[PDB]
Amino acid sequence: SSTVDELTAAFTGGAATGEGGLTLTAPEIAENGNTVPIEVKAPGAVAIMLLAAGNPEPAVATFNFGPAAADQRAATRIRLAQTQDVIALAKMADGSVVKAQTTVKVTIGGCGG
Amino acid sequence: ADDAKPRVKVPSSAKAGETVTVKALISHKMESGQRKDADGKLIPRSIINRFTCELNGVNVVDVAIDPAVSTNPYFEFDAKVDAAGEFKFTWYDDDGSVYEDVKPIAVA
Repeated sequence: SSTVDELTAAFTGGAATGEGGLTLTAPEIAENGNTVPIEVKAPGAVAIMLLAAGNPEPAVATFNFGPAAADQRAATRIRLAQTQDVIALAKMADGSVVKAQTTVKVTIGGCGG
Repeated sequence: ADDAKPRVKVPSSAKAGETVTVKALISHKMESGQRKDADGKLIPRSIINRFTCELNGVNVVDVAIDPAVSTNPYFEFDAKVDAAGEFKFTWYDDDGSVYEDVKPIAVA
């Protein structure tokens, strides 16, 4: 029913996310929610999706790794409207999915005035 | 959009089969759709919604981008350089613009 759940379910194709096989790296405290550095890695993933559970529109990015990628690491900077959980979901070539989740405290809210 | 200037940092050569780190940035407001004007009305979204990096025509990464990616979107990822040729970087704007950058890579 929630948007995170709906997005999560579309990604998993109905399977439950496992754990292990993923690293989600985010600051404990993000001073500036307009620009929060995030790194994800998931050896062997065909894709990693990033969700921000407390944002008005939770979807952040989907990283689709192609054949020319040396490994399944991606780093970017994101907006967080407020203190919240950031979720990474990685899907393997066999279609199994793994989840990592972490709390990011935010001082300055992102997403715009 | 105007002044969407790509900046890519990547070695100009590598040993055959070696990993290189790619850093790809472009200047863009990424108007989120959540910002309010002086009157409290929402300012409509207009972002880069997709970024691709190809090495010698084969995909390195393809990123579906949403409004929570920051202003001046930044992507860092790792490419396996098996042979010489070029990286091609493409950013797709909500407004219909397509931004491109091309970077040569040698094998030494």
